[PDB]
Amino acid sequence: IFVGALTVLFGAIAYGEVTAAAATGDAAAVQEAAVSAILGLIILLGINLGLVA
Amino acid sequence: IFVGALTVLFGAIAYGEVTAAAATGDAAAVQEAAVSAILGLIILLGINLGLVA
Amino acid sequence: GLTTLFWLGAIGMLVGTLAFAWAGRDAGSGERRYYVTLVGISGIAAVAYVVMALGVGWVPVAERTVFAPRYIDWILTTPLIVYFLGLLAGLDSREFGIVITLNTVVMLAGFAGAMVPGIERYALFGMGAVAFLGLVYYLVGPMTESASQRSSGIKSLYVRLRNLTVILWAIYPFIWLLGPPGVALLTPTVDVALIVYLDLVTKVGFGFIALDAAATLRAE
Amino acid sequence: GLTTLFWLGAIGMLVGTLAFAWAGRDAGSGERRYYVTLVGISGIAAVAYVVMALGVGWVPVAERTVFAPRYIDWILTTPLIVYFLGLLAGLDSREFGIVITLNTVVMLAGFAGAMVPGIERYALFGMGAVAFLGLVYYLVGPMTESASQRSSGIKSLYVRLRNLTVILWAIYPFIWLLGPPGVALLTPTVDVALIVYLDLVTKVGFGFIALDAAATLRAE
Ligand SMILES: *C/C=C(C)/C=C/C=C(C)/C=C/C1=C(C)CCCC1(C)C
Ligand SMILES: *C/C=C(C)/C=C/C=C(C)/C=C/C1=C(C)CCCC1(C)C
Ligand SMILES: CCCCCCCCO[C@@H]1O[C@H](CO)[C@@H](O)[C@H](O)[C@H]1O
Ligand SMILES: CCCCCCCCO[C@@H]1O[C@H](CO)[C@@H](O)[C@H](O)[C@H]1O
Repeated sequence: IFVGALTVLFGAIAYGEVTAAAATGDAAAVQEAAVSAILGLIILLGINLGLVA
Repeated sequence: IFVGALTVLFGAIAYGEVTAAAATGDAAAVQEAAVSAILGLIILLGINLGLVA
Repeated sequence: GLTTLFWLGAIGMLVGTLAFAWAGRDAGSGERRYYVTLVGISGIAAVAYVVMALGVGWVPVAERTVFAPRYIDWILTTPLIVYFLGLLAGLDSREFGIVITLNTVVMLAGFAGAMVPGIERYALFGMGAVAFLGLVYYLVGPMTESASQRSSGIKSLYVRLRNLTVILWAIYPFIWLLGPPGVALLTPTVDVALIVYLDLVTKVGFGFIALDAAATLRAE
Repeated sequence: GLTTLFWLGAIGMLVGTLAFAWAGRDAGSGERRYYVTLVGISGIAAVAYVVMALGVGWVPVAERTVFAPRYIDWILTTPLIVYFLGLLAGLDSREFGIVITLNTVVMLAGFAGAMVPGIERYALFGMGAVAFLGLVYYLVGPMTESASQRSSGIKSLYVRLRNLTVILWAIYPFIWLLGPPGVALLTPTVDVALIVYLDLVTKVGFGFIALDAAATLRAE
């Protein structure tokens, strides 16, 4: 529930950035926020896994 | 390593979509691929967690 | 990249099908049905993935893409998984009839809803969701009690396969709602990738867990 | 949303600081230093987060944003964490001097590299990465052997805190490389959020694990 809740919180924050970037209309700005979100979520998994271990 | 490798594989696939979408120049297209990627990664965590449990 | 994902699903199901067939080559008269069922579960899925990999059964419905073979696959394979679980639990005809009926409503519901444009698809989803909760009740309640009358090894395998089943099957409806069939927040590619993963685990992963317990059950 | 994230970090560190101070209120003459160190570890971090939440120490370097307080925090708090680990392991002055030296090189390296535009920042990163591997060696080798001379409870706590430390600290360099300091693939917001999470776990999580073992150690 902890990792799950946090992953959700992170996704929400990431989503916020993507949405904000999309508002500008710049495809490149959205891409940057998206790559960041994807890499961030992957790192978050690393953190969560490391913690459990 | 399994979940980790798969999460990486999924992220790569997700990234592929974001990158492809960005190539069009449509901020909305990128946003769609990004939201999909974020929600997909979150679901992937659900799957992995369920599997472990 | 959709065809590539479908091919991976086909290959994964094929590997499982062959492993199960080989593992059951010398199965006794009492284990036979189990191995055969596993072969059918992954074998039919392999066919569905090959058909989709070949670009067959793709249905562009109201600005979205649904895959007919996916649902046909489920309608035919999930009842075989329930049958396998029922065999371990030691169900009689009546009891099997109940869970298969519930399972079928779930799958027919998702299929119909996926092909239905408009809010009506959610009523169909609801029908499947309720039937699914009913199925989960039978799996964790009556069938678990029935399984408790078998050997410790059988009860143990039933529980492991039931947990894997209840937990992962519960994820499919969220992917249906979030994917192309519902609000379409997940792209067809992401939707297909998650299902390939879940399908391989619920069928092939499910099978390898059973194969891993085979020797222990014989020793009992 | 950066300030909001910094405030959350400050609040989290404050809660930890107060919990550790309260938990050590009646600590014996031999546990005292441990509680005090924990208070200092999270207390200094709380100050760094408050300073950043107030918009102080933000450094717009060559098209990127680095936060000076973050690195100052690390330079002062990580050696206190190493000190805590060293106390459990039962190190002498010389041994403490070695690990603190290695730890300091790591933190000074990341700070300098973060403030350096151009490829030179990677040479600085390298210096910190090598020093870090040296630190990990001491933690898992010599210091673990030293800890083995203590009670079973102390050795047990040392190992748990060491694992948490080695595993999570190893993640920071990847965030440095992928974040604003390096290739900047992570946005400042995502970078800050991941660090808030890691900082809270490596300091406050670290502390609660120690607090949880306190009663058992006294019983020994
Ligand atoms: C071999 C593939 C498997 C195990 C497929 C399982 C699919 C489900 C458990 C689907 C469930 C659904 C609902 C509960 C609600 C309606 C929509 C469905 C069909 C996605
Ligand atoms: C309280 C905060 C903690 C525990 C911070 C830990 C930070 C590290 C272990 C940082 C390590 C780094 C490297 C190994 C290479 C150079 C860059 C750093 C400073 C990010
Ligand atoms: C790879 C899958 C192996 C599954 C082995 C299942 C063993 C269950 O056990 C079998 O159940 C049968 C039910 O009719 C009984 O007739 C058999 O005597 C009993 O051994
Ligand atoms: C909340 C954190 C509690 C940490 C308790 C650590 C207990 C370690 O144990 C203490 O180590 C000291 C080292 O000099 C010895 O002098 C003490 O006699 C011994 O009890």
